[PDB]
Amino acid sequence: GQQYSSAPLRTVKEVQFGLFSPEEVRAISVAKIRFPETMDETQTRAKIGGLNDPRLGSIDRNLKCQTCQEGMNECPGHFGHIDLAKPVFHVGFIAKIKKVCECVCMHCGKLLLDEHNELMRQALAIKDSKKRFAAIWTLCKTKMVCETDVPSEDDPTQLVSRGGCGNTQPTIRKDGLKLVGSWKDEPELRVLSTEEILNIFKHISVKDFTSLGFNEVFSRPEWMILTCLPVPPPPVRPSISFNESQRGEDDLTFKLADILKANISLETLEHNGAPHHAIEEAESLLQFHVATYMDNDIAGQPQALQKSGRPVKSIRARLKGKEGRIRGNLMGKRVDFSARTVISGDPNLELDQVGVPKSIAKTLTYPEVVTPYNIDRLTQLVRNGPNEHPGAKYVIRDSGDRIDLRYSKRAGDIQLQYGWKVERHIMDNDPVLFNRQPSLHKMSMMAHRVKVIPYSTFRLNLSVTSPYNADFDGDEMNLHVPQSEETRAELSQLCAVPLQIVSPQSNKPCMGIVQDTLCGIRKLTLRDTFIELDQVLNMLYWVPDWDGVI
Amino acid sequence: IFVYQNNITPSAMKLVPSIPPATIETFNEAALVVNITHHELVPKHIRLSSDEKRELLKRYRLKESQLPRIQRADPVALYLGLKRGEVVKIIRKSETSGRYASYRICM
Amino acid sequence: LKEKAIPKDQRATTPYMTKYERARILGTRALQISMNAPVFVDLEGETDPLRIAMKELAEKKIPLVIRRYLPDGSFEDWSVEELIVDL
Amino acid sequence: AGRAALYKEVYNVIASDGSYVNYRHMALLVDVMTTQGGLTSVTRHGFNRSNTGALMRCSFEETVEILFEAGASAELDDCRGVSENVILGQMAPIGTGAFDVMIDEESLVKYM
Amino acid sequence: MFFIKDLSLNITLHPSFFGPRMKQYLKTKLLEEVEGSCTGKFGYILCVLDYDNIDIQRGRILPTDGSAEFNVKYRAVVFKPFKGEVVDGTVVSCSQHGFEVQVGPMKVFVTKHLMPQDLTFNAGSNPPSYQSSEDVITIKSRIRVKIEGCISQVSSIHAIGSIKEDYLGAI
Amino acid sequence: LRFGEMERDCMIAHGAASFLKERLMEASDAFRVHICGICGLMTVIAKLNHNQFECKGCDNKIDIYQIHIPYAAKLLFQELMAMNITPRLYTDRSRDF
Amino acid sequence: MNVSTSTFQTRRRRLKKVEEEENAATLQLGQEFQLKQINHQGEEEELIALNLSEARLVIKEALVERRRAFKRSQKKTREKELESIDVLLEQTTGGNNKDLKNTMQYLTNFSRFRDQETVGAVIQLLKSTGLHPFEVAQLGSLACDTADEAKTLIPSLNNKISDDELERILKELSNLETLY
Amino acid sequence: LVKALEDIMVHYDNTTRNSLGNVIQFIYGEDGMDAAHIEKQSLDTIGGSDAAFEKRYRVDLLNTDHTLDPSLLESGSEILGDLKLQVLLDEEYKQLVKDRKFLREVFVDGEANWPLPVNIRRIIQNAQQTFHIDHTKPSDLTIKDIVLGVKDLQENLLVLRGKNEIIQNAQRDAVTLFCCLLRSRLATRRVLQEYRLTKQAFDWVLSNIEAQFLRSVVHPGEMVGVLAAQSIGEPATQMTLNTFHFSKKVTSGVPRLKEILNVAKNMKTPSLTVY
Ligand SMILES: [Mg+2]
Ligand SMILES: [Zn+2]
Ligand SMILES: [Zn+2]
Ligand SMILES: [Zn+2]
Repeated sequence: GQQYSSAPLRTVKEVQFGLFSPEEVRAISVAKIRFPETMDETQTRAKIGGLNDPRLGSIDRNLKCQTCQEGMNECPGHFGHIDLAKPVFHVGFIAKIKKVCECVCMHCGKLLLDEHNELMRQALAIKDSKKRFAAIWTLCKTKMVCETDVPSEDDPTQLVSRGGCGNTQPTIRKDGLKLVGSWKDEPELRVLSTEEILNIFKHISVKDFTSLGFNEVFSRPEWMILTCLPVPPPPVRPSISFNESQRGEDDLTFKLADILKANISLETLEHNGAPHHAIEEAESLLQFHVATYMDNDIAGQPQALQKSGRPVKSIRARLKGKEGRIRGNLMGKRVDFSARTVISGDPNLELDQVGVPKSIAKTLTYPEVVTPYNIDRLTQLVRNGPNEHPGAKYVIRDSGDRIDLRYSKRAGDIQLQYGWKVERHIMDNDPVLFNRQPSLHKMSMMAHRVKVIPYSTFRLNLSVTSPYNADFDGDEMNLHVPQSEETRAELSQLCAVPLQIVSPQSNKPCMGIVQDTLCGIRKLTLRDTFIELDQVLNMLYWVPDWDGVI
Repeated sequence: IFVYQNNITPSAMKLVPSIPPATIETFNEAALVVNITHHELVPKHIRLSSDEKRELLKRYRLKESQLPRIQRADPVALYLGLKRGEVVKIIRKSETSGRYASYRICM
Repeated sequence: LKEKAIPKDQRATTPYMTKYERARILGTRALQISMNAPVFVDLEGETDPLRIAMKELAEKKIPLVIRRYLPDGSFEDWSVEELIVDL
Repeated sequence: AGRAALYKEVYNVIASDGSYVNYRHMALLVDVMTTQGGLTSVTRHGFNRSNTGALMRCSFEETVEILFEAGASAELDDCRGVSENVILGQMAPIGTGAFDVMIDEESLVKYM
Repeated sequence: MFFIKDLSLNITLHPSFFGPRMKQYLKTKLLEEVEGSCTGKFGYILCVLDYDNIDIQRGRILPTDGSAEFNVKYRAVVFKPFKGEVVDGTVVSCSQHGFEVQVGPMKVFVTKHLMPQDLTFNAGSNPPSYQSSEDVITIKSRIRVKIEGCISQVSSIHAIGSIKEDYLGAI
Repeated sequence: LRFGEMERDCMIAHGAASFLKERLMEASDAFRVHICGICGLMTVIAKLNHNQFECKGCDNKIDIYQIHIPYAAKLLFQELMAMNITPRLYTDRSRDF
Repeated sequence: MNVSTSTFQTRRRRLKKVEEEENAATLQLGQEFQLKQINHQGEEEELIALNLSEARLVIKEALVERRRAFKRSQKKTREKELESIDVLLEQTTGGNNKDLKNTMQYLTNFSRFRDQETVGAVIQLLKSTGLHPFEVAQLGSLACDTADEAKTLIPSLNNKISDDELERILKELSNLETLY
Repeated sequence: LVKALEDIMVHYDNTTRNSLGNVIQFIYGEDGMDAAHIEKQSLDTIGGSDAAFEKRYRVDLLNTDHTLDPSLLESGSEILGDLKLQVLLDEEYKQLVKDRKFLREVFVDGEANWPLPVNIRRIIQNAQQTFHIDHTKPSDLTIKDIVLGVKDLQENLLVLRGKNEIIQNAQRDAVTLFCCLLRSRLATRRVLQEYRLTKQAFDWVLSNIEAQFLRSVVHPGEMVGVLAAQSIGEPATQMTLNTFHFSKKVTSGVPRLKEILNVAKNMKTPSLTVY
């Protein structure tokens, strides 16, 4: 955001999901993440050539980024990479990896069941990329022979070679984050090495894996296994750096240093005097930290808890709903130009009005563009200042730079220019979204005409009590101020209280006369009830439209 | 159409797709006692010709996938002897319009 | 493709303007008016860009066109000038 | 007939509480649970297991698992679901977003 | 070489220009941006043909801002040099390292070493020259060059050429 | 204040698409990123002022676009990449309905 | 990079690595300069290449018509050719366009055939050859005397034409040559 | 409910589709009308004795005591015996009979009060007020004016526009019930004897029914999915329940709604109703 860029501005028309190839991870990388350390080497408290590191983005408000030289706000951050000492399963694909293993010969890489098998032919025909893989799996899982030859479609007596070796297939089971096979006096039991799984996957034909759920360009099964790990830049794992002599690294920064630590342990162990049953130990550890980094809340396994004993935020857990990125940061957001206070009803507001306390009106602003129509009014609001009620808070120049009327030494001699925006106070009759949560209705959010009033409560007409499901038992409501001439039009023309009167929920109106007015209307409209002139004249005057005819 | 009492052995069942283009239907006598199509809730399903279906998709700018489906094993689908892809025009009475027509493609 | 554009003759969407098309025309025009675009109607002392836009719509002097997309991706273009505004 | 009975049963829940809901609403829910020939539940493994947008479906109940499968099967989100445009911060093809607005230079020059 | 290409630029106009001199403004902003431009993809966009019939099409109004985006379809004369392309040009500069040759909008540079042995530099000549037993190459001489390779730069395409092969050199 | 999922629903119900966008973007976390036109990631090293844009390991300095998305979405995407998932954003359609 | 220019060729380039090939006179021009082009009317149209003589007359004509449109909206021979084009440029061009002034001076100084009549007859002559647009352009742009002079400078040719056939063309081209 | 219906919207082709463009409803709520523009109205031809229906709707210009009295319209005296005209009223009535039997097929219980789109009672009311209809002097309407005027109005009640037999038959269906009500309320005897409409008044009732009807159709862009979801959901939140504190005691309200949406196989109160 914020600075000008010559790059063409378009909209995302498609999202192509896929898997990272290790090759991509390296190409796309700005730093080879080498050390678990974050800085303070040579003495200097400033990011190290290993973790975090300038190559990735800024820790400080430096202006430096090394990569783009743009600075914190503008810089999105750039990915680094860690070359892993041994391949590791991506925790989220362990079951799929097992199912791919169950479908293919764990030796020659051929898909265990050919287009020679009739049931397989039907399964292959399935157009659904996933339902096909389901049908393929159910058929191949119970195939424990990689056939050399098979009965021909013409005659089943004279068998035809379909290709592939003649190896027995293992009965695969999941034991933690490992896969163990059982071939066939007594069965042979051994763990399947991540390398071995990967090698077999690399040997699966394009035609074979595109017959499984996979994609030649975007998700080759071999990419479910990780060799080159991308390192998310600092904006994903912000170092909340308080004071000078202190920092505050993110959970992810620790888990990554753990991955790094475990990796060096493994790489130095295998390179040097490898006891080979201490190598498998460090490899299990690297598999644990790479698994537990993406998902920490793994089925029937211990949690990878912090120093504190605090479980550690998995990237998974970050996105997992109600408060995830998706449910809490994207489908929902806390928003600017919003207000909230206790509501209390008013018989002297119109149905479509909303009483806004002066303090609230004085905080919330509308960005009005200086034009020949308002130039005169707008200069008065700017003159009035951010403290008087009909006033303004900021003046935005052509330059895009904001003038703070509270402090500007030129706040009194501002001479507006067409094009500038005056961020003025919300004034009477501005359309605003008014809302009582839970928002179960179209009507739980309606557009109202502002009425700036004294006292600290939002005032509403009593007949609009029903659609909101509001009481004055101490209920609070939200106000949202639109900022575009366009979004106001949306509120006024589509969701304003009068429009919302006859609801499509029940093909009947969702507002009517209530409480005092309902009780009193029966009372007034009785045969027995009569009114003397004195009061008739007041009761007439009170009707604002009244034609002036007694 | 073979109307069987209790069962048709799987050894006999092998013979059903054995003689194409001709299609064979297996119906249990017990299911046929009541004509389900006669039920209060069962509307009228009308089998559409190749041309009739082509026109449907043309006129609503539809891909077969977009059409609401009917399972090949659906009681009414079986009754009309619906094959895969065959589209059925369902005419039900409506409390909103008087009569409403939906279409269901076979599976 | 440009088999996408449905021709003026043989067009079948409502010859009327939708509540949404009105809300977006008024908004769009008020936004344009608000950011100093030339106004095609004589403002008879008018100053609110929405009130000016409404006057523009009322005199059918809005030079916008609605591109109505069909589910297949095809479209019928309808001018603000030609659409009936019952609402 | 399943659809008919399903409507009846949904309606009878609403009608019993006295309250009235216009036919079309209950009809639409019932129609949705039925278009794909058979009874599609309004649950995690019902509607959320459709061929709809990977981003759209992750927005309800099986989020990360959904997105993992998106990568593994190289899914392509069309971006026509409200949800995707909400995630992308784009004007959704909803109501006011169902069409496009264009300036006609011809009519512009005709008005001036 | 020197092509005629069918190209299209997307211009975004601010609401203030939604007046009648719009197609007028657009067609000009097209020439502002595109004319005299230089890409690697198309080379030098030299002159926009058929100003009178430039296709503005309908302009889509961008949603949160009032501006309208037009895809202005046009057709122009372009210059794209290539390796193996034989060019006729005129000397522009000349030093101890070689001489530059102005070929249309771009310069082709001949190396001391991409010239025949017999042709050798002379510092003491006004302006400096390259002297062979028969011909002399200086600041204004016409040369036929064979483009050995091209380098794409911001708003230019520079190239290296040879006058070593037969039928290449002074003209 | 919160413009939560439920408030999103109501705006959709109203068909107020522009208001919803404003609420989610301009009134909250709207952000500008540079996308690669080839590989569709936020890889672009945009030194905007020198006017340089590059997707090294694509060698792309031509097919580059700018997009406005919620920062939370920019984040979500980097988070998915951190977990080896490629959420490739493309500015043009490839299928057609 | 910037809001650059699009083409009428549709790029299908999804993820696939930059497999872009060599540019030579093995007539391996760009993808952007393929023989089978597509004009703005969606029709397949053959590549357009210009001999300096054509190229000058095109830019001249274009700028001349532009002056006409500019004077309409306003309402409501060798060195003396160079002199005059510099004046047309002062009017129809942005002046910031140094490239076109440089181009016009080059074409005005290197054009083999001056008047349209001859540039048409040259076009009609090389038309028949059925050679690549680029080769037909070079045969107009580069003056050759030997079939070998031509076949050397335009290697692309080689076996495409007879030595004597090309020499008949090169002769006709010298005859059509304007005496500046 | 919301997350299951989000992407359902009405398209510019009057169809109801999701983000896949799969058809859900061929036209919103089988009638193609915006729920807000609907009101409970009585379909008169459905109920009562056939004798009472006959008295209400039958006109027989060939029967001295079953014609329209000249007190009803000017033409009255000269309309008696008009064979060609009796062919119009005969067809008019044959259709009113058709409607009655059809309605009885749709609403089996003989329920007449159904929410439909144009408040015809109010139009006639307003017309009478507007024109100060004198329920004394004879109308200036002709049999053809009424008979063919109503016939012509029907053709202009457009929900679907499309120059093809599929889209056109779709249109005929969508207006099948409304027309039933229309034919019911604007029958020759009703128009002349009940409402005492003049040609002016009648022509106005027609132009208004047309206008009001067109106004009543759903707007493409209508986010009809979320609408439906919320319209079922919000009433659920207002449920006391379960099924009193005691016919059959079937599980109801929130627990039965949960049971339904889950498509629960093992349900609390399974039961048949054998007739
Ligand atoms: Mg309370
Ligand atoms: Zn950076
Ligand atoms: Zn094998
Ligand atoms: Zn890239």
